[PDB]
Order: sequence, then C-alpha cells, then structure tokens
Amino acid sequence: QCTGGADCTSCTGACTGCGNCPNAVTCTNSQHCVKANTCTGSTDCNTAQTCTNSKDCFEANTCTDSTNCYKATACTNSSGCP
Amino acid sequence: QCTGGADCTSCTGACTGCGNCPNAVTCTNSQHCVKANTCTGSTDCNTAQTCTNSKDCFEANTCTDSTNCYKATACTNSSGCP
Repeated sequence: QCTGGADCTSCTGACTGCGNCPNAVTCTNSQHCVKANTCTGSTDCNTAQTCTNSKDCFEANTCTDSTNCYKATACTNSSGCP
Repeated sequence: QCTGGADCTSCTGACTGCGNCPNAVTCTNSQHCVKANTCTGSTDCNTAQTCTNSKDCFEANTCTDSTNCYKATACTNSSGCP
C-alpha cells in the first residue's frame, strides 16, 4: 500500500520509496506527495509543513535543501523563500 | 517493520513514527536513530548529516530546530552550533 513500487495512491499513512503518494501524510523518498505534512527526499510536497531535500514545498514553514519554499521562515539552502 | 510500533530494529531503510530505529538510514518522528543520515522529528540522531527538529545531532552539517549540533555549519534555531 505504502512502500516501494510505482503507485501508492491509496496510502494515507507513511509513504516510503514509492512513485505516487498523493494521499500520504508523510513521505520519504517518494513522488507526488501533494497532501503530505512532512517530506524527506520527495517531490511535489505542495502542502507539507516541513521539507528536507524535497521539491515544491510551497506551504512549508521549514525547508532544508528544498525548492520553492514560498512560506518558509526557516530556509536553509532552499529556493523560493520569502 | 519501519512504520508505527514500538520496535523497528529490523528496519534498514526509513523509519516513520516508530519507537526504536537503531538500523534505519532515515528517520521521521522516530526514536533511537543512531545510524540515520537524515532525521526529522527524531531522537538520538548522532550520526545524521541533516537534522530538522531532532535531537543530539553531534555530526550534522545542517541543523534546523535541533539540539547539540556541535559541528553544524548551517545552523538555524539549534543548540550547540560552532
């Protein structure tokens, strides 16, 4: 459901190493984590509050090694910060 | 395993929300992550290179909201930084 492979659409828990996690609350090394609240090494973390080495963290308050952190008040080696 | 529970000693990948992750290479919201390279929300991250809201990051190069970041060159709201 939540671990490995190309698609984890039904995962609402912790997604790990999976190629599509649009409903997961946490992502580690996963893709398309549009609903996650925390991301590590993951993509499209558009609503995450915390990102580490992740992409498009438009809502995060905390970003490290991450991109497009529009709201991050803690911004380390990240793009797009206020 | 790696997600949830009291004991994730068997986890050699990433822990998420687990009470004991001594062999994990990544931790999120987990305890005793003494081997983790990356920690978020986690404890005992003694060998992590990157910590976010984690504890005892004695070897991290980068810390945010973390403790005892004794050699961190990127240091945001963290204790013990050089």
